[PDB]
Amino acid sequence: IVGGYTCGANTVPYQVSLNSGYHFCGGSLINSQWVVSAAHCYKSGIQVRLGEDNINVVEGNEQFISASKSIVHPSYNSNTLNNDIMLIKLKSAASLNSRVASISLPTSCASAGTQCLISGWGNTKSSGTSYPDVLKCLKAPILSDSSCKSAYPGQITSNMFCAGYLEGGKDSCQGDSGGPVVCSGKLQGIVSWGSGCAQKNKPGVYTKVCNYVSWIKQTIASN
Ligand SMILES: [Ca+2]
Ligand SMILES: [Cl-]
Ligand SMILES: [Cl-]
Repeated sequence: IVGGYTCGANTVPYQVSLNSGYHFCGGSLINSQWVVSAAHCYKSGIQVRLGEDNINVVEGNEQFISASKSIVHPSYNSNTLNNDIMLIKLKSAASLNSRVASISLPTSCASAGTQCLISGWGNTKSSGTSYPDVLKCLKAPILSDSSCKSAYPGQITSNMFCAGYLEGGKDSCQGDSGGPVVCSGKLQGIVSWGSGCAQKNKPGVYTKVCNYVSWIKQTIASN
C-alpha cells in the first residue's frame, strides 16, 4: 500500500498472508476452509497465515494452516491477467473469531464512487523500495469503467475495475497482490495489477469478484 495508514492489529480479520518461507501475496478468508487470492499469486508450498498484524513477530492471534488444494480460475490468462482469481482450501478449518473472520461475497457488483478498503503488506514507496511488517490499509473509490479504460487502453476486461486516485500518491503496490478490496462489508476486488504504484493516471486494477461468485460457490460445493 502506498499513501495508506497502519490498519491496526487484526482490524481486517479476513486479511490472510500467503507464506512460502516469506509473505509473497495477500488473500481473503471467505469461510473456515477457503481463501480467495490472485491466480498470478499461484505457486506450491503455500501456508496460509491468519490473525496476522506483524508478519515478522508471533503476537498471539495467528493461525498457520497449509493449503490442501489450489484452484486457479479455468480461464486465467497470465499475459493479460484476465480472470486473476484463485481459491485455496486449508488442510483444516480455521477457528473463526473477532480477529479471524470470513468476509461476505457480493450478491451484486459495486459501482464507481463506492468507498472501499484495500489492505496488504506490499511496498509503501511509488519510487524506491520499503516493505512494512504490519498491515496497511487504504480507503479508495471505485473509478468509472470509462476512466479505467482511458488510463489503460486495450488492457481492461469486463472482469477488471480500477480503484483509487488519478492524481496519484495513493495505490496498492508489489506484495499487495491477492489481497482484499472490501466495499460496504462485501469483497468486490482482488489486488491484481498496475503500472508502477501511485503514479499519476495509473490507478490499481482489481479482479471484479462479483463476476466469480457462481464459480466460487459451485467450486466450494464440490472440493
Ligand atoms: Ca505475526
Ligand atoms: Cl499510520
Ligand atoms: Cl459457475
